[PDB]
Amino acid sequence: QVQLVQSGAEVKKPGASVTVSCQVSGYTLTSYGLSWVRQAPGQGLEWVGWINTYDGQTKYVKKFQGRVTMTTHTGTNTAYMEMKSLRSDDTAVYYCARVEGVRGVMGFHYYPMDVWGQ
Amino acid sequence: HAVPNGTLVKTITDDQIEVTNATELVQSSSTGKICNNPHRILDGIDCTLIDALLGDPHCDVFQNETWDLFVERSKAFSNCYPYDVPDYASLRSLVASSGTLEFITEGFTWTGVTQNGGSNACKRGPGSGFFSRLNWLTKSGSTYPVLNVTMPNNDNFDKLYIWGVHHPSTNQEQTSLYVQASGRVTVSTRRSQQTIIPNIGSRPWVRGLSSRISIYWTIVKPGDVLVINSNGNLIAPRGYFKMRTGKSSIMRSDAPIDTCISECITPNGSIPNDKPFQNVNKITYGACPKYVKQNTLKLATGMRNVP
Amino acid sequence: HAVPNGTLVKTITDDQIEVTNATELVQSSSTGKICNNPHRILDGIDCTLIDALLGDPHCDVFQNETWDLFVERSKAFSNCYPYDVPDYASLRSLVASSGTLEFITEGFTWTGVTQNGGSNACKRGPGSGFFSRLNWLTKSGSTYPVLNVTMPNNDNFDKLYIWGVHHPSTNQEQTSLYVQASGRVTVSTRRSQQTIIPNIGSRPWVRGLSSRISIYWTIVKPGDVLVINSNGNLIAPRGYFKMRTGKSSIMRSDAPIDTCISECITPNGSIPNDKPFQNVNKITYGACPKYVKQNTLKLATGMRNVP
Amino acid sequence: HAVPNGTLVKTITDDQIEVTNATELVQSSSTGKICNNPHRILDGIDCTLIDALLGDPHCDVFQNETWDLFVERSKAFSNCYPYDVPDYASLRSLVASSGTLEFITEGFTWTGVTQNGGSNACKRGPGSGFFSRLNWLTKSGSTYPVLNVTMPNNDNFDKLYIWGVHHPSTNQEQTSLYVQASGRVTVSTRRSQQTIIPNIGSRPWVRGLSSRISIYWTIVKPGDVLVINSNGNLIAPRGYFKMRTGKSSIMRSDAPIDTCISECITPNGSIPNDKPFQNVNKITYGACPKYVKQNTLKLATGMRNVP
Amino acid sequence: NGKLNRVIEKTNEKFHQIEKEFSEVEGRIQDLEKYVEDTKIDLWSYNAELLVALENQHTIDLTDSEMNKLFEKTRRQ
Amino acid sequence: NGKLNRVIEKTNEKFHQIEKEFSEVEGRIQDLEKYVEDTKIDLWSYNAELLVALENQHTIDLTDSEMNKLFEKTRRQ
Amino acid sequence: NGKLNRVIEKTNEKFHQIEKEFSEVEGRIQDLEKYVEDTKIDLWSYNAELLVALENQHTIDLTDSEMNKLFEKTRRQ
Ligand SMILES: *[C@@H]1O[C@H](CO)[C@@H](O[C@@H]2O[C@H](CO)[C@@H](O[C@@H]3O[C@H](CO[C@H]4O[C@H](CO[C@H]5O[C@H](CO)[C@@H](O)[C@H](O)[C@@H]5O[C@H]5O[C@H](CO)[C@@H](O)[C@H](O)[C@@H]5O)[C@@H](O)[C@H](O[C@H]5O[C@H](CO)[C@@H](O)[C@H](O)[C@@H]5O)[C@@H]4O)[C@@H](O)[C@H](O[C@H]4O[C@H](CO)[C@@H](O)[C@H](O)[C@@H]4O)[C@@H]3O)[C@H](O)[C@H]2NC(C)=O)[C@H](O)[C@H]1NC(C)=O
Ligand SMILES: *[C@@H]1O[C@H](CO)[C@@H](O[C@@H]2O[C@H](CO)[C@@H](O[C@@H]3O[C@H](CO[C@H]4O[C@H](CO)[C@@H](O)[C@H](O)[C@@H]4O)[C@@H](O)[C@H](O[C@H]4O[C@H](CO)[C@@H](O)[C@H](O)[C@@H]4O)[C@@H]3O)[C@H](O)[C@H]2NC(C)=O)[C@H](O)[C@H]1NC(C)=O
Ligand SMILES: *[C@@H]1O[C@H](CO)[C@@H](O[C@@H]2O[C@H](CO)[C@@H](O[C@@H]3O[C@H](CO[C@H]4O[C@H](CO)[C@@H](O)[C@H](O)[C@@H]4O)[C@@H](O)[C@H](O[C@H]4O[C@H](CO)[C@@H](O)[C@H](O)[C@@H]4O)[C@@H]3O)[C@H](O)[C@H]2NC(C)=O)[C@H](O)[C@H]1NC(C)=O
Ligand SMILES: *[C@@H]1O[C@H](CO)[C@@H](O[C@@H]2O[C@H](CO)[C@@H](O[C@@H]3O[C@H](CO[C@H]4O[C@H](CO)[C@@H](O)[C@H](O)[C@@H]4O)[C@@H](O)[C@H](O[C@H]4O[C@H](CO)[C@@H](O)[C@H](O)[C@@H]4O)[C@@H]3O)[C@H](O)[C@H]2NC(C)=O)[C@H](O)[C@H]1NC(C)=O
Ligand SMILES: *[C@@H]1O[C@H](CO)[C@@H](O[C@@H]2O[C@H](CO)[C@@H](O)[C@H](O)[C@H]2NC(C)=O)[C@H](O)[C@H]1NC(C)=O
Ligand SMILES: *[C@@H]1O[C@H](CO)[C@@H](O[C@@H]2O[C@H](CO)[C@@H](O)[C@H](O)[C@H]2NC(C)=O)[C@H](O)[C@H]1NC(C)=O
Ligand SMILES: *[C@@H]1O[C@H](CO)[C@@H](O[C@@H]2O[C@H](CO)[C@@H](O)[C@H](O)[C@H]2NC(C)=O)[C@H](O)[C@H]1NC(C)=O
Ligand SMILES: *[C@@H]1O[C@H](CO)[C@@H](O)[C@H](O)[C@H]1NC(C)=O
Ligand SMILES: *[C@@H]1O[C@H](CO)[C@@H](O)[C@H](O)[C@H]1NC(C)=O
Ligand SMILES: *[C@@H]1O[C@H](CO)[C@@H](O)[C@H](O)[C@H]1NC(C)=O
Ligand SMILES: *[C@@H]1O[C@H](CO)[C@@H](O)[C@H](O)[C@H]1NC(C)=O
Ligand SMILES: *[C@@H]1O[C@H](CO)[C@@H](O)[C@H](O)[C@H]1NC(C)=O
Ligand SMILES: *[C@@H]1O[C@H](CO)[C@@H](O)[C@H](O)[C@H]1NC(C)=O
Repeated sequence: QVQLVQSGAEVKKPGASVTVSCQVSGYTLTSYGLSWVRQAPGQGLEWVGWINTYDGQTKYVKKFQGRVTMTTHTGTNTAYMEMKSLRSDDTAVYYCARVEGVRGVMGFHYYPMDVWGQ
Repeated sequence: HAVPNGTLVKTITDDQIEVTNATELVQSSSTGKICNNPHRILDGIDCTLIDALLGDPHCDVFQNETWDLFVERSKAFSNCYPYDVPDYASLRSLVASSGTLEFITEGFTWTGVTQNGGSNACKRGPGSGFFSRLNWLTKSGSTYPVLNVTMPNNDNFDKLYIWGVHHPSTNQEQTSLYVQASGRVTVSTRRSQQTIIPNIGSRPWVRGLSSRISIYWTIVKPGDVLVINSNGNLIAPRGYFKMRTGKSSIMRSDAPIDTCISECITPNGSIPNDKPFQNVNKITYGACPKYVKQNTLKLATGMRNVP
Repeated sequence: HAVPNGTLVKTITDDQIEVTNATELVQSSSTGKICNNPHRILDGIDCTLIDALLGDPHCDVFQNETWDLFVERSKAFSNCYPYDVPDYASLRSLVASSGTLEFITEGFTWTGVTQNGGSNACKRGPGSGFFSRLNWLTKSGSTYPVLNVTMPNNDNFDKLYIWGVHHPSTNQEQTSLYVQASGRVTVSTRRSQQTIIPNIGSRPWVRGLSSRISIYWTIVKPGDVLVINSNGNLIAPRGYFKMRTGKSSIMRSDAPIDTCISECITPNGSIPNDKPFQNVNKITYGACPKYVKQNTLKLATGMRNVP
Repeated sequence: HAVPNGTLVKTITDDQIEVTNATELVQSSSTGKICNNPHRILDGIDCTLIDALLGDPHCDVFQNETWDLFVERSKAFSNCYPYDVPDYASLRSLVASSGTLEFITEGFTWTGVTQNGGSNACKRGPGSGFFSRLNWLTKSGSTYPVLNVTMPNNDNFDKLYIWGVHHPSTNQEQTSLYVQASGRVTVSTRRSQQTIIPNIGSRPWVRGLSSRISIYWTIVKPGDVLVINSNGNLIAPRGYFKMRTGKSSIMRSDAPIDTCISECITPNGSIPNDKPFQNVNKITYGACPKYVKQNTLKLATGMRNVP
Repeated sequence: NGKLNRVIEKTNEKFHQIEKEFSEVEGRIQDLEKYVEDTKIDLWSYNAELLVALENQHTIDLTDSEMNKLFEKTRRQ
Repeated sequence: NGKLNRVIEKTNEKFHQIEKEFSEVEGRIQDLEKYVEDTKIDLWSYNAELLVALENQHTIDLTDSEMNKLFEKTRRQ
Repeated sequence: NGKLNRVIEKTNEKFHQIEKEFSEVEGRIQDLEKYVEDTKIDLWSYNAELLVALENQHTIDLTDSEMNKLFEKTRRQ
């Protein structure tokens, strides 16, 4: 079984920073890249970014450049996405999804997000 | 004759000089996919080369496969008995260069031992299993005779025998599987020999077990003989892998295989080889341009641009 | 325009042709001193890298040091327990490339053994001592239990564990220190294992002893686990060295460190990197000119000299 | 001026252009024989380098030989006790580079063992023999004391000691030759040690035997000491080979040695070094032209040919 | 045309080579492989740079000479 | 000026390399390291020699052409 | 004359090198030796090709200039 278990719900104040964590299980984190996808409540999915575990190279949307940072703690098979300078528009559900390609190619160009966190 | 806009190139005596027309010499972009022609590509889904070699259950689809380039995905994992390959890189390199997993089953006469030993960590079908290309010999009844078997190489190709030594976790398990307190394995040929003394000790818990398998290989040249002499802790081979010579190789890349024509394959995909130099990757297969550090090299194809 | 005296250069079609002004392209002389900027130089006085790593007493000044280039003097010597490092070059290379001796002490639970064993050949202070980064476990009372300890790597950096195996000289000493007649050491991780069978035999007299220490290392990647299983002759680690990646390296040179600015350091000292080629030494560190065999290469910087 | 027929050369901007006179730059043919001057050639008839080193009977003519290039024929064979050299390539390389088989017999004091052991597979003269540069120590009477001997290196040249470990085929033979059930060998110096545990097991039948000899070497630097500590299965050295530094090397070639003058020797024979590039072979000895892949390279030595 | 056919005869065809990416840290052999690959890459990068510079120099010299010659001849006619 | 900036872009910056001096005799690996270093040194020495020769040739050709042109023009004036 | 004396100073004198022919299959070290030798051979083949091309180019340019100059001077006389 491949599972992604995310942090608990966070309640913040505008201008603060939040950190959402994604704990993988059933596979090694460095084998798969990890995409982050947000969904404002009733506004459909919106792609946030992509962390390439095993080399740390990231790719965010221009809308989120600078104010979003993705890191991977390989020891605990955990991945963190922190958002600084929160706004009101950022209230949403955040999902970490597993993408296949880490070596040679950027995974999200050619592969889907087969496994999603809650 | 002149043109409105021009390209800046570099010469012996000029950092930048404008010319009418200039071409690029460095191929710095890749299509992102691996063309499956003309090179016989083998996509290894969830299977490393060694796992397919040993006969990992979820790799049973790779039996008797051949390839011109084995693409080994980053998602590959092992789901069988926790093994360990001393000199892993050498074994992987020579297996990949051989270019075939063609396995010929040989008749080995193991007398007084229980063949086809299996484990619950390597589940084949619904029940316990093992590597398909290895044979776990355990004590039969209450004795474990000193196995001493032989196989002559009468064919004119190299034979590759993959065997292993079982390191148990606890002395009780050692004496329960092999009555000798501390056995050993010795696989020898006319020209060389190799002896292993299995050790007993707890190891990091992997897939429910603390025991391990150490995987060794032996290459029997034509006209040579293999002699396997063990008194415990032997993971015997079932046959031999037909070694070869060719243009085969292996590559670690997550690029998806695609239906097209291309000669040069890098981990970033297939790239055209029209240009003499490339900047995509330093790992290449096939007729590839020479890797260079520069991302651009302009070759002047026209006269000096004086507009 | 012409000049009275000229310099002889060499072209495609001429062995020697005189020109007005010619420059040199090969830096063939060194200042003789090593500039201590901008590269963080570490002068190792009387201490080899491995000696500072293990914690040789007269190297206690090097604890928790970091460097961009470790200069290892030719006068260095060891003045502790006579040790021996199989694959010495690899360990030295990777320690030097890590670039830090930062040692984090971990809590190891050794039950039933006497820790902090020492010897008179390695005199710390006035009394007997040992390497500061190792722990000599001996029998406690009259028994030596099979040590089986573990440490998980929960941080996201590699850990380097340095351990050792004690080869005694005489069987009496073996049974006096470790009640087992012939113990062994096994340090293993999820991906690899390493087992050593200590031997008993007299060896060349070094610093008053015939026994030896064999120094081994194990690198625990993030998320991995270390398991140490021994029943005698174990020189346990006390903690781990924080591995890193950087531009660090090591050099053997007796040149004295000096207060100045220079980018290219050779064993003959710091040399300027204005010229593209150098003839001083083939061992270099930093932005150095490419080593060439020729001692002179004249570049013409003027017109042909016809006086 | 022009000529009737011309040679086609290649330039930067022309695939083929005819010129009056053109020379060749690639030496693509060999005389087929190896000139025996000025390089001191040693023709090894039926003897490999290691066989002459150990003292194979049919190689007794090679004792105390020296060479600048050891030519090792493809017809060479071994006709003595079946041996095996772990790290064979390294030993062969360093022996060949040393450039001399000069063997100095040292006085070793083996007490309580029967020296000069021999076998029928290695027939010296009419009777059983052994390698001339090794000493097979067997039990004397009914005991085999733990040999512990030493030799200091008081000279200022390296000493090369060649020793070996005897692997018997059957436990009965083990206890008949060496009373210990399972002995070991340990050859050590101040800086390094090397221990071997002989194993007992049947091996492929070679020259009437199933037992083997494992050949190891130890280099004692000046001022160092050798200590040999064994309790069975020891093939002791008789002395040391005087190591050296020089321009010596080894080559595998069946070309016949000939009386002539030449500086560059390839396995295809001696070739002239007038031309800068050669295409004969990539294995060379002496002042040889640089190997290239092209079989022809035309250098224009005249003006463009317009007839 | 391409003009490099004469200098680089073709793209040589390499199939099996050393490892150029390593996961763990081995020591001597890994350092040797890294050094060999880096040496090869530096030498080929330099060769490419020099070859491009030479080809550009000779091409511009040739075209400049042709332009000047044609200008002189047309002016004289 | 220096004129070599175009051909050799800069002094590349190497930090950790193989051992190039050995005390004892190991065998295969030491010979491989010695061979690799010697190969690199020979190739770079040749490259340096050829580069200097080419630069000298082109510099003298250029200056000679300029001298001859200026002499002709001044003589004609 | 030979004309290559300036570029290649002499035939360098190599005595002991790595093995370049192997009987069995070892693995990492054999592959490294094969790769090193192949790299050296490719680099030297390229260097030889480029050197020959450059020498041919400069020789033909020089002889062509001399022929043209002598034709013009003889025609003018
Ligand atoms: C073709 O495919 C290849 C293969 O994917 C592509 O190669 C990749 O290309 C990208 C983009 O160009 C590179 O990313 C860039 O990296 C620089 C700096 O990189 C340096 O570190 C790299 C990674 O090091 C980690 O990983 C290696 C290998 O796993 C490991 O050994 C290291 O120790 C280190 O490990 C750490 O991270 C792990 C993962 O989190 C942890 O587990 C571990 O514990 C450590 O914490 C390294 O690869 C790189 O280059 C080395 O290797 C290449 C060979 O690939 C070699 O050529 C070099 O000489 C080096 O030896 C460097 O050492 C980074 O700064 C860049 O960041 C830019 O962008 C960000 C935001 O986007 C900005 O904030 C930055 O300021 C900067 O602008 C960028 O991330 C990637 O390194 C490279 N290689 C790999 C293996 O991915 C190639 O690009 C493709 N080409 C085409 C045309 O498609
Ligand atoms: C020598 O020393 C080593 C190291 O201390 C010992 O190795 C440990 O041995 C114990 C048992 O012998 C192992 O415990 C088992 O761990 C399994 C893995 O658990 C990890 O992963 C799960 C998720 O998969 C996490 O929830 C958990 O926290 C761990 O991170 C467990 O799955 C096992 O559970 C089974 O047994 C327990 C027993 O009560 C049941 O309750 C469960 O339902 C289940 O049936 C078990 O907990 C431990 O993992 C080993 N560690 C390592 C590093 O290998 C040796 O035992 C010791 N040997 C001797 C002779 O002293
Ligand atoms: C197996 O075989 C080996 C080799 O033969 C034996 O090793 C020798 O063991 C003996 C004692 O066991 C060693 O003798 C000791 O040598 C020390 C070093 O001396 C050298 O250096 C000093 C200067 O520092 C010189 O003056 C001297 O000539 C040597 O060159 C001495 O310092 C020791 O002296 C101590 O003991 C003597 C004993 O009477 C006292 O008089 C002294 O005051 C002092 O307390 C001692 O002489 C010898 O060095 C070992 N040789 C090697 C090469 O290691 C093994 O013992 C043997 N083992 C078995 C089981 O048989
Ligand atoms: C463990 O297992 C191994 C492998 O099975 C056994 O090794 C074999 O041992 C037997 C005897 O112990 C060996 O038999 C001997 O073979 C010699 C070689 O024969 C080959 O070459 C000749 C030509 O030279 C051919 O004609 C022949 O067909 C073979 O190809 C023979 O020369 C020997 O003959 C001598 O003994 C016989 C015995 O009757 C006499 O008749 C003869 O006149 C002569 O005196 C003998 O036949 C066999 O070669 C071994 N095989 C290998 C591969 O090594 C181990 O014995 C076994 N050990 C244990 C403890 O079980
Ligand atoms: C510069 O030269 C290139 C090389 O031929 C020209 O590119 C080609 O242009 C033709 C136009 O007839 C196309 O059919 C080819 O497909 C082009 N090839 C490539 C590789 O691009 C380019 O047009 C020239 N530019 C100028 C301004 O003359
Ligand atoms: C040849 O050229 C060199 C390079 O510039 C000259 O050396 C410099 O000369 C100036 C004189 O104004 C000094 O200030 C610089 O410090 C010199 N630099 C170096 C690196 O030496 C040299 O003078 C020239 N020689 C002739 C005869 O013209
Ligand atoms: C082209 O040049 C070569 C090089 O000198 C000439 O070959 C030599 O010719 C002379 C004739 O006087 C002989 O004595 C030499 O032995 C020749 N040397 C070699 C290496 O062949 C050749 O004759 C010239 N050809 C033409 C047509 O001029
Ligand atoms: C072509 O010339 C135009 C102006 O004439 C300029 O803006 C442009 O950058 C040049 N290059 C291309 C590719 O359009
Ligand atoms: C593989 O091929 C061999 C002979 O080529 C054959 O004996 C064997 O049955 C084959 N195995 C499978 C699974 O096809
Ligand atoms: C300069 O010219 C003088 C003679 O005019 C000569 O003696 C000297 O060697 C030349 N070079 C230098 C550096 O003085
Ligand atoms: C070295 O540093 C570690 C942590 O960085 C610290 O725990 C330790 O006490 C330090 N040791 C010394 C001698 O400063
Ligand atoms: C020389 O010219 C003749 C014809 O004049 C031609 O047949 C021949 O091939 C040319 N070359 C040689 C080496 O004779
Ligand atoms: C070989 O030379 C050594 C000394 O150089 C000498 O003692 C020995 O007797 C010689 N052996 C033979 C066979 O000449």
